Amino acid sequence: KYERTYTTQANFILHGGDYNPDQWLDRPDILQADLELMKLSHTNTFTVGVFAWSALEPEEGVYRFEWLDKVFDDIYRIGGRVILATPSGARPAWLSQKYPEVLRVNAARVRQLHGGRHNHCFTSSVYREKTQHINRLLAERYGDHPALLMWHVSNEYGGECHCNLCQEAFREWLKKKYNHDLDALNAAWWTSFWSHTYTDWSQIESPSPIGEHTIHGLNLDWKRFVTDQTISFFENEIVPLRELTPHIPITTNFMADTHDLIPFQGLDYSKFAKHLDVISWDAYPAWHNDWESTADLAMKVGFINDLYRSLKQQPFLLMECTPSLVNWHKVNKAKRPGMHFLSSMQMIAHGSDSILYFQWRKSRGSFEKFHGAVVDHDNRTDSRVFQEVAEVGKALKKMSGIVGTNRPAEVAILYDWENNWALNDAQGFAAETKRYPQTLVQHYRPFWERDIPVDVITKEHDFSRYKLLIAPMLYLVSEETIARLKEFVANGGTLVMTYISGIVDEHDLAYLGGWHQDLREMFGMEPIETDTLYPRDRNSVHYRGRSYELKDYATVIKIHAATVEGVYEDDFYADTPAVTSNQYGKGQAYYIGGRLEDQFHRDFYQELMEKLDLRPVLFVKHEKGVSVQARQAPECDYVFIMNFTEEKQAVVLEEKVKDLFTGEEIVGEIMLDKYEVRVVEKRR
Amino acid sequence: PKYERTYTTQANFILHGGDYNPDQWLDRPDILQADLELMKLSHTNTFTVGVFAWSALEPEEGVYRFEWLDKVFDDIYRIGGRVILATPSGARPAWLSQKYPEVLRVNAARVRQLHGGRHNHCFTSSVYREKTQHINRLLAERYGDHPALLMWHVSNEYGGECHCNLCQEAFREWLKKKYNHDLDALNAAWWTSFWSHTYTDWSQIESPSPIGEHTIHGLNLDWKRFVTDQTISFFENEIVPLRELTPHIPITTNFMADTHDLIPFQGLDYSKFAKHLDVISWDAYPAWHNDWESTADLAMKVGFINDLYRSLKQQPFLLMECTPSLVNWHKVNKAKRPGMHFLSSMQMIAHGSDSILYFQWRKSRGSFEKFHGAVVDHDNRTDSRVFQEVAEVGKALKKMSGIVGTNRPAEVAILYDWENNWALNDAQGFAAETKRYPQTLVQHYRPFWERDIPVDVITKEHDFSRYKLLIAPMLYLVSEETIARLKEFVANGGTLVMTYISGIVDEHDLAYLGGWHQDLREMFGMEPIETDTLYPRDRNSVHYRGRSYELKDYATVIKIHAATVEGVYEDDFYADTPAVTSNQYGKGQAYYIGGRLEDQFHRDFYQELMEKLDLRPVLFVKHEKGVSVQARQAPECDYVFIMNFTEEKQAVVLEEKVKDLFTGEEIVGEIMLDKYEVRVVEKRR
Ligand SMILES: [Zn+2]
Ligand SMILES: [Zn+2]
Repeated sequence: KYERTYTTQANFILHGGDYNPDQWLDRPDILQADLELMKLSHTNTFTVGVFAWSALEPEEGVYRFEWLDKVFDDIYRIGGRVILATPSGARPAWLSQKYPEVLRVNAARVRQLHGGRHNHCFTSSVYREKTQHINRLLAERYGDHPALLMWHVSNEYGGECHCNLCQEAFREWLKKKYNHDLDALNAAWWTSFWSHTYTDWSQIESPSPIGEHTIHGLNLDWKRFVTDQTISFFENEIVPLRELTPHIPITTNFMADTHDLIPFQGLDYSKFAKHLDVISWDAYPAWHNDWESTADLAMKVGFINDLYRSLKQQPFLLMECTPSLVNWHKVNKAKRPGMHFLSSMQMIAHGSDSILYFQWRKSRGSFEKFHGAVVDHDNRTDSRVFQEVAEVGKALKKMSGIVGTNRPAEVAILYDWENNWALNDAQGFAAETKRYPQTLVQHYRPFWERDIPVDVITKEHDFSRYKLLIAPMLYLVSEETIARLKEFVANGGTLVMTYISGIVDEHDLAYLGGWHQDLREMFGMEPIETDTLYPRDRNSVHYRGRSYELKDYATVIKIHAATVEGVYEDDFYADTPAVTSNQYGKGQAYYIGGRLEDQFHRDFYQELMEKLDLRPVLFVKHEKGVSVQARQAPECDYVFIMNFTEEKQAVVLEEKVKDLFTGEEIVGEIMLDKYEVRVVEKRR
Repeated sequence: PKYERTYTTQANFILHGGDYNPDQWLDRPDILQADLELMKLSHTNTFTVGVFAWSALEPEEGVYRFEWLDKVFDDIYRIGGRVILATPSGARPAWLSQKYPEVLRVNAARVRQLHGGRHNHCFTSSVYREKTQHINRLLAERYGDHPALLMWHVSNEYGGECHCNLCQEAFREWLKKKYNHDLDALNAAWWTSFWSHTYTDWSQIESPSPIGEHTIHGLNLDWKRFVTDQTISFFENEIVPLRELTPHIPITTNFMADTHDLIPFQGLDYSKFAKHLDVISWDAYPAWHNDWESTADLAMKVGFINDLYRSLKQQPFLLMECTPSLVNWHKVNKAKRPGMHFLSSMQMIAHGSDSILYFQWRKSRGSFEKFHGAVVDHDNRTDSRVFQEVAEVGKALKKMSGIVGTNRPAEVAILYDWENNWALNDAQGFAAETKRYPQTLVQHYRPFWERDIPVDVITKEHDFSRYKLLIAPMLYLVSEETIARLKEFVANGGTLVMTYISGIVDEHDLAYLGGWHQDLREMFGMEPIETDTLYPRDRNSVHYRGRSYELKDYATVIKIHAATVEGVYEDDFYADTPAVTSNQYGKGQAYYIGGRLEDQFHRDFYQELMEKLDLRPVLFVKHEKGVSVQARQAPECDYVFIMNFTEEKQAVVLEEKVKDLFTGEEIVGEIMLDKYEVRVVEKRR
């Protein structure tokens, strides 16, 4: 099909980002300069009002919208658009002072004072009332303004409250979940252990470092409630948005948890996604760090992109990146010349219809005054950051055909938030080596190196759309999910699972009496022991004429109908099966019993690539470090050839294509400089 | 004026002794008797009494026990000694905490503390201000005219903060004064529009907190300033009766360094506190013989702090505390090796101290510091190596009374700023672990120490014009006013050196807008446009005077105007662009060093400045690295200390002849120094 699917009314790639004139109302000269600089930076879309509550309502019921009126008209006049934010991300001081109930109580049951941001009690009726009301005012005043493009609801939702109100909300939530049956809750959580059985709903409290933290069922269900109540707060926020502005798409900005760029762990975005119109996220890779290559980092970014793109199977919106550096890393090193362009192109390549920044103009003071922005304190255009921002903008202006385009994949990696939660909470294995999302990226690596399109999906997605489904460490899995995987393989799908998959149900309750019969039958084997190793421990697995290094985990395997593809070579399970395959119905299922070195995954997945005919959208010959990614329109392929190394790289096109920017025809060998990106069109 | 002596106390001798706590031994007249005899044998003469003696002075409220202290004053006087009398506010009795809980601190997390420890009173409480002032008054009434009384030791190691509602209100009143009750001004200064933090009533503003607001830099900064001010106010309150009843008695309080790298104490702005004291005094606990640096590097750090604290009031300072052996609270409590105590004491005198004072005289039998070093061990022996080396120091000091009150003018200044330290440390940016501001200053001190060139480490509260060479590294925060002073300084012939991450931010931690401040741009004939922050494994290099020098941590991209390019970067995207610049401005010169460069760079750079400006030691002595030569100057003569801070024999060469202050022997030419040996030498002017 390849039919374009737009997420906003914009038929151009958005460029710009967080704009905060509310910090400059006393500086009209700066405000005027902004418009001209926006034109010079080729930016067109600005996210306004994320923390402007005290600017909009300096005193309770006393409103000041005129500065905002003016910002709307001015941005419209230069041909810009506004992404309007609701301001719930930071309550005014007056509000905390008059309504203390909006201040959080943390898990150690300490009531917080006013300060910071993103930290309201998510249950408080007052904060729900106020936020919905100011949202209603905003939607009334600006809803049909021609500059408006999208709603940016709150900012970076996350965190928890453990106040009395929240305790009660949690009790009600549990009553709904377990159908008011305390026996069912007790059974699910296995509270007979350490005499924790609850005999009244009133007894149940959120987990705490000074209370109860030894009940996994309580811990998991608490995380679930935190997600549901967050989403509830959001719905309450958007009621006036849906009533008065049904024509305006709604998003909220997702995060990656620091360093490894893993999915945000504080909220189940797979559940949140269903409540949004378009997915948006905030990406802050620590480019040029000294513990990994540029390629590894880019590969991680690519993975997160494939995840947030896949949530709604439609273009996503990069809501935030820094055009230079951040303020809050251990080392706030700036992007090198070329790296900003490269990173931006990579966002487009994995499905983004925007390049948006935090921030437009560096705050003169306070916590993020040294966070990167388009415009430095010097107010110069004569700046490498500003110039490279302008170059990205000029490029995007030529890429409007890519807007709304999709990019189907034959390969999916299954990720599961609740599984991540339950696995991290589990007392077992080795705390420091569980590393679930990182492991997923290790299975992503061979496909990234081969430029094979991947979806990172959740159990909410249709499995059958794929030739290959990879589910590492699916430790927590429900019988429903199991049944769907069973169906997937039986109908012809290829399924790969690993060590520490299928241990536990959705209650974190161990599956009893051996492996679940469906898994045992699909895989033609079953795990009987997980061997957890110390850091210096090693094993190896011999596979296709090669011995591959094993660290961290091994699985003793009992064979039923399965073929043994590889074996362990040391320890008490030396020469026992380590890697298996099994024909099940029209499909196949592979078990990888140990954590093996990169080359193992290269060689193992190469076989499935050949067997299942997994190809890149457009083949490009290149060394490691060069990423080729594509987006597909009905009449053409758009292909990004990206040099994520600090060397020149020779690449080869086997087919003629057109440079998207210059029009130039191109085929054969070409040279990319360090961080160079070529964007090409190939006619279909 | 001409090198004239300036005496800080009535003593014409170098104080030797330290904290004396007979209040812990009142049931042991044998120990108190032995104390006096051993005081004679150790040649100690000055003792700090009463530092934690409140509970001994007022065992219950309104019930006093001064007789034991009377006998202490008389007894110490009898054997020819003096008393530094301390006020006891350093630790309140348990009855006081119990009856008046308002004196207990509320920490940053808003937890009320229980009674215990020390140094930890609420600095706002009217009750504690009144009780401490009153007992101070009883003390001055009773001992003020006693001949043994030498100096007041007000409280002990001031430090810490309180966040109780009393303190919140006092902070609010402080802020109203500072900003002229103008909430717009406060909100503008702190940039509170960011994250919707704008305050619409003074009652909303509270101190920063781990469970509240810790993301507003201006609030954090102003809170530290208020902590300093409120501490000083408490001090003034303490000393009211001391001024009334004993105006002729000098007042001090003991300062600290902050652990490991011996950096200036970070808890209080001493450049502000110094103005309130008659004399500066401080407590030195270097971790001698540690396994991570040479004895020479540590000694250099110590000398840096000495230069700082001497320079605060540009007069001799008083070493109030050091250990004659080991301490109790270090991760590794290693004792001084034989000779090291003598050496370190001499170093203290050489950089300006008119005292060698210990903590403590006699080891505590129990509690937290029962294993802290002291002159007298638990065995009460004079046979002790510690006792003997203390005695040797005493014997040496008795021959050194001519050094008392001598000063030591320097032609080189290093500018340090407490508020800059605060603001740079709190800032979100650069790299947390590599900012290392005070350490960096020590890096710039290093070549001058290695050349025995006298250095003042000054604050913006000082006359810049008195120096040839002013070194102000990483002056991230700086006011318009200080900038103007710098400008004048260079214009009238001053030579100024600044570095990366200097002049970024004003006194509100508000970023200077629109490029570098005009005055600085003009002065240096260049401007910084980008600060490159590097990862630990990252490296660069600067080519300068024909050599490559290694760069780590920070680089600065530089735009040239009138300035001469002296050195350039050699790698990364700013390769072959300027890293080191010089610029003539009016009668003076301004140098900018763009990157953080290895030791040898500073050696060569500053060597050139030393030749250029004719920077010399007071007396040249030829020696290898790790021998420190430092001097004090009298009208009639120079007193020169030649100190071997290495663990080996050391050949040293005097070109002019001098007289050994201990033996009278005239010496000249080569001299061998054994390990840790000091030579104290006199040269007639
Ligand atoms: Zn709550
Ligand atoms: Zn207080």
